[PDB]
Amino acid sequence: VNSFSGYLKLTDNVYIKNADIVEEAKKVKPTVVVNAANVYLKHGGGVAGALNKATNNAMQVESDDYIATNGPLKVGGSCVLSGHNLAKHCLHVVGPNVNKGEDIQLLKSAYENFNQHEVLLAPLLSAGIFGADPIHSLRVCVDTVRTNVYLAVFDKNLYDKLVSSFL
Ligand SMILES: O=C(O)COc1ccccc1
Repeated sequence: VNSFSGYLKLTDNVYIKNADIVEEAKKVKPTVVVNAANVYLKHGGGVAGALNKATNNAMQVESDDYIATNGPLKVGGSCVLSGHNLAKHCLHVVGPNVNKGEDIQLLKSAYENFNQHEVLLAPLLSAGIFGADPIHSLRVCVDTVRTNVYLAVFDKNLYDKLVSSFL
């Protein structure tokens, strides 16, 4: 049993809800919240800007020190950092940004990072401001992630479309 409430069950392991991932993290304090990161961990907007704002910029301060030490992530890669006031840990995952020309085949690699964690609160990777088709992102999630994932969809309209179109 876990703390997640009000999710629709899509599969054995994938669950979905219309929710503000920031508000959901604050309420649940999950072991892992996923950030929709970029390779530079520059948390300007979308999920990353909202998560970082909720940490009062502590996420960006930690991220800048991580990049200064390690250099940028790979598209499709991840790193584990603090979850600050939102979660135990933040898994920063870089999905391909279609609005930068990145290969959408990298979306499967991105979601494979989730399998290193038994339970996660996450957004749909490469969805929203990253420019991918969210219906596609949900299909790759379902077909890739084997661990238990709780998906927070920001757009209420999009949530209903994702549910109503799900195979
Ligand atoms: O709903 C999400 O989580 C990402 O996709 C969006 C679609 C429309 C507007 C904002 C986000």
